[PDB]
Amino acid sequence: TVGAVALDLDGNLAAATSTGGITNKLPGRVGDSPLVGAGCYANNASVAVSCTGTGEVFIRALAAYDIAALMDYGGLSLAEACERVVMEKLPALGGSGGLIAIDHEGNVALPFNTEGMYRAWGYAGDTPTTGIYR
Amino acid sequence: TVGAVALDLDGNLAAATSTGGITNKLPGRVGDSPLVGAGCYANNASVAVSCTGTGEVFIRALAAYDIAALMDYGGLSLAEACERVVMEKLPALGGSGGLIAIDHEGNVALPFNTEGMYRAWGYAGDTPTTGIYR
Amino acid sequence: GKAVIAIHGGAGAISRAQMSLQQELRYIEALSAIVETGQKMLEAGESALDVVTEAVRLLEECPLFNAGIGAVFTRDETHELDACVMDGNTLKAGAVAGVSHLRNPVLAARLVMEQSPHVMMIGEGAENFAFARGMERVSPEIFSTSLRYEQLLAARKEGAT
Amino acid sequence: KAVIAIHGGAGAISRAQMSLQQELRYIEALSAIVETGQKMLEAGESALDVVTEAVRLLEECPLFNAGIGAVFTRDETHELDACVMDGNTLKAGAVAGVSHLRNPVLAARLVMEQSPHVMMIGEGAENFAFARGMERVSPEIFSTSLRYEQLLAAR
Ligand SMILES: [Cl-]
Ligand code: NA
Ligand code: NA
Repeated sequence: TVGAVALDLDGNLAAATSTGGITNKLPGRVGDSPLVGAGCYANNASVAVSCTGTGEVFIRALAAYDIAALMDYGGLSLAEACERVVMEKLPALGGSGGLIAIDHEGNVALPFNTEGMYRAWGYAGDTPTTGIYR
Repeated sequence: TVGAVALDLDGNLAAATSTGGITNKLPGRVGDSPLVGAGCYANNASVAVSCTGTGEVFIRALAAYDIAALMDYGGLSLAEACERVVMEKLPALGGSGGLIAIDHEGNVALPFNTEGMYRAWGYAGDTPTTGIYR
Repeated sequence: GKAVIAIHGGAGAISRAQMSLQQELRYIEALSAIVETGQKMLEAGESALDVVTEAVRLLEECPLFNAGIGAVFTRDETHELDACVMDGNTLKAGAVAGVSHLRNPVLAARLVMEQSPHVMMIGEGAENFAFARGMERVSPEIFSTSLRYEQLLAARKEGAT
Repeated sequence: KAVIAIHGGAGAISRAQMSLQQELRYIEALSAIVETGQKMLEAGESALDVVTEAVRLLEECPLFNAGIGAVFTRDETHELDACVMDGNTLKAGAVAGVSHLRNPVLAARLVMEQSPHVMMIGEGAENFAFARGMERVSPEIFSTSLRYEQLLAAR
């Protein structure tokens, strides 16, 4: 599973997610990656999110949109919303994984509850950071 | 499209949605009906929602889950949430249709912005109400 | 609060002008029988999950409603059926999209939920999973109705106009 | 102001099984793709084109379980899925269960921009793509020895 979120110089947010799914997958299974609000969501009023982990749980908790809803309706910070969803609600359902999120203010979060998440980020005209482990 | 929502004697909420899609549909097209949080959603702590309408807008707006988030995070009543989603947001986005919803307090709502929605509801051991038009 | 059921058979351009009381009464009687089934089940202590499963199974079975038997037709004069079921207790969900050979998509959706580790299955993959679990294979023409075919012929005419 | 984050998946990663030479390969790929994305954003490209290109590169990179280097299903096939969403319009495109398209994210983008639809699945998604001029690829192009060995291990 791979993903990208971006805030551009004009204040627009976008997200994308792509996957081959899981090793030994039952043919016909669909995880969170292609489902709007589960594995992918973007809204200029809130946040761009791409998810990765136990796809069944990201669907049942609508992880991507839940970040957006907590911020939009709840008034939570990007950091509060990410902590709630990734660190509390997903594990409560037996979910593991993480996501990348950029809010309308260009705040960035890359939460995960797993041992690893292949990830990288950087501000435009600035030096990028990569990451594997915590 | 068709759907049911229920609150049982033990305080469980559930929701089901089924469809043949749309007349003259492009083969392979998927509407809100089978997408958790778009055409179908149920959580004992909030609501059971089944939707029907312009599938692309109910996906993009996550109509079913949005009802849940507006109530839980926004503190809206079921009636306020249904008005917001069905009578304001979905029409602004260029969508039409309706939904059926029961909250954890046994309130029931059958909002729609179309001419008709085929519908019925009834409390256990009471007389049912049916309806077609506004 | 009190146990309760709501059902729908779809929102859209339902034109009082066009309809006769006699046509309307077919819809009202179908809706009334189905909701009464669900109320009876709720009154007997049946689960919300089984109530919505059964209400939607009956709406599928009823040719008046665009789900299972009486499904609208694709551009290719085929039927592609979709359905979802969700349990507010466990937040488990089951769903199928683009199935043509399963009589009751809501029962396949429930089967995904109960007899797989998964939430969503599509296409032939969904059909092979349900067959392997012992759900029957049907001919795609079992859903076909004259009223929906005539609606496809009218949409085509409009398109050329 | 402008900013990009990417990921190549969570949960698949264990220090005790990784070599340092594998870690470096991943750091290089992640760093090269986020940089492509940064240059695009500095040059005034849209968030939509930027996330599209970033995910296209992650697809093309055999290190990542998307496009080339996709995991195998139980039937030793590849089934690919992708979504893209524009925060300005709430417009979204998605494909699920595609086998004969090289870049799912570009198919998802074609559904968004060249259909009234959000989501297309299976052969119908592929026929829609081909009709709009997207190339049909043999499904073996995504197959890698590393992923195939992981399938045999899983059995
Ligand atoms: Cl009426
Ligand atoms: Na029917
Ligand atoms: Na790849």
